[PDB]
Amino acid sequence: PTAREENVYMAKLAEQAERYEEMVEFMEKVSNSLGSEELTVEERNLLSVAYKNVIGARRASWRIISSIEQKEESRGNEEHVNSIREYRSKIENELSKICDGILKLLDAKLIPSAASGDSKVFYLKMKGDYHRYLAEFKTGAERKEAAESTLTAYKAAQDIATTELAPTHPIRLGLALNFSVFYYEILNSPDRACNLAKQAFDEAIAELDTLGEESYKDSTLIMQLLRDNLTLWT
Amino acid sequence: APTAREENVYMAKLAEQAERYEEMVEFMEKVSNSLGSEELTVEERNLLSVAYKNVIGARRASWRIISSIEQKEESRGNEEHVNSIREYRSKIENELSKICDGILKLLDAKLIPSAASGDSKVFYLKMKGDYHRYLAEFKTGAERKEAAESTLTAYKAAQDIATTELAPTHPIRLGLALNFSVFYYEILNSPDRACNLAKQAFDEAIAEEESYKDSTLIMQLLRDNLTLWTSD
Amino acid sequence: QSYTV
Amino acid sequence: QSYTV
Ligand SMILES: COC[C@@H]1O[C@H](O[C@@H]2C3=C(C(C)C)CC[C@]3(C)/C=C3\[C@@H](CC[C@]3(O)COC)[C@@H](C)[C@H]2O)[C@H](O)[C@H]2O[C@H]3O[C@@]12O[C@]3(C)CCOC=O
Ligand SMILES: COC[C@@H]1O[C@H](O[C@@H]2C3=C(C(C)C)CC[C@]3(C)/C=C3\[C@@H](CC[C@]3(O)COC)[C@@H](C)[C@H]2O)[C@H](O)[C@H]2O[C@H]3O[C@@]12O[C@]3(C)CCOC=O
Ligand SMILES: [Cl-]
Repeated sequence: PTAREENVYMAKLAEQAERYEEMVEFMEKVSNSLGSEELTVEERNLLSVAYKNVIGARRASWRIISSIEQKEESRGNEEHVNSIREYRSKIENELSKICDGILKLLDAKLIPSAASGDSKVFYLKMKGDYHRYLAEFKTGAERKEAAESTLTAYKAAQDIATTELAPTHPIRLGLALNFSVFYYEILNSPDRACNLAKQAFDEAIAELDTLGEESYKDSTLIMQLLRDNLTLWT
Repeated sequence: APTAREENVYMAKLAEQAERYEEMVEFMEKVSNSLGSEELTVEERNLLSVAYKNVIGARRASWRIISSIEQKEESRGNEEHVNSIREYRSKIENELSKICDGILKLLDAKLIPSAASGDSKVFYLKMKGDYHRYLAEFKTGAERKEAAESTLTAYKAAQDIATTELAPTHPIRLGLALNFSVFYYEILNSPDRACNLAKQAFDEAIAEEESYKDSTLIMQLLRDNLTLWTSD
Repeated sequence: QSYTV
Repeated sequence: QSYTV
């Protein structure tokens, strides 16, 4: 069987069972307990999924709790607000911890060992994403640093993608999607956002006839997501 | 300023919105295990019931999936995969066992003994049947026989009180009718009994404001069950 | 499986 | 609220 293989099998089982904390642990075991090889395409994917699911449940809790705090602040109900805030801290504690897990692995192994430009772009996107989720709830200097750290990882990842990866490449298309959302949501810049999405979109469109059956599903899907953000924003 | 009871109840509503059901259980346990003689308000018991339902409901879902996967790997001949699944299935089963224990313990010690009206009597009794039913779904050997038996006893007891005590429209009477008829179907493996219990309780409330929404919903679950059942 | 409430 | 991947 091998040590790296059934951990992978276990991570697939945990995915099916919708038990994402366990999924992460399995992919961790896989990840640092290799050496200096890269993660395989399927391992990369399973990692980013495992973390996205764990973090998203908390993102969703934080939004709903953060919205109730605000409505209870209008009503003048000051005690509810104290209780809610304290809960909100608990969820924020979890968020900082989760982000720290992935950001630690990315800086220590994953970014330093990516050899193909595909992979450099992949892990630099991930790093961008996790800082972006710190910038969603941190405030003041903590926010300012998360936002700065985000901009540079996306900037780096952009500078490589435009010059080495096809315009239709799903990982290139993914960077542009999140990068545009980062501007819209973090930096309150609708127009930078619109134009960055639109350009990425049109550039993919002009290369369409040469798009592999291998990347077809994912590319067409990220192309629709770029269109939907545009439509909602516009 | 809100009491401790008031507060834990509130913390529980936040946890429900945030979809953090383990925490919602703990806060609702706090409200219960700070009482003495007092029985819970309708609101509170509805909350405990929702709290536990979602916590177990996620393990039961995980369980079915993992079951389907070893069974598919049992026949692919895949031997090492089957064992890993097996050991994972057990880990899901420990959680299941521990969760049911939480709510059975509190039901036998507090909630059942201090239920005065025929309202509360039928409720914790439904609850007891429910959680022995979840045990039955996964236990084997002696443990299985025991739980399915405890399932019948509790369900049958609550039945009397329901028929003699509560309107056949009432949400609680109808819920019991639904769950009971499912027990006969899935565990007792007898279609006809599931169909008789379900057919009658529908027909009875076909005869009889605060309850409209809840009732018509459980009335619809009955038809949805009978029609599915009849067709298979 | 089958509907319960 | 925006779509990401
Ligand atoms: C989720 O891990 C499994 C895998 O990821 C690959 O997909 C990558 C991908 C997603 C796609 C559905 C767009 C979303 C998560 C994932 C792993 C992430 C990324 C995308 C592109 C941007 C990125 O985000 C990179 O971020 C660092 C790539 C790597 C996809 O090919 C596979 O090609 C998909 O084919 C199936 O299997 C994949 O997703 C699916 C199960 C099919 C999608 O279902 C219907 O189309
Ligand atoms: C807040 O706890 C859930 C609550 O349960 C109460 O209703 C009881 C109930 C259910 C009905 C929606 C069918 C399902 C969960 C609950 C609490 C449980 C049960 C039902 C029927 C039997 C039982 O199951 C109890 O098992 C011991 C009764 C107690 C309902 O009145 C409320 O009347 C519902 O109206 C709103 O609030 C309730 O659900 C809603 C918010 C109304 C919207 O319904 C959904 O579409
Ligand atoms: Cl968040």
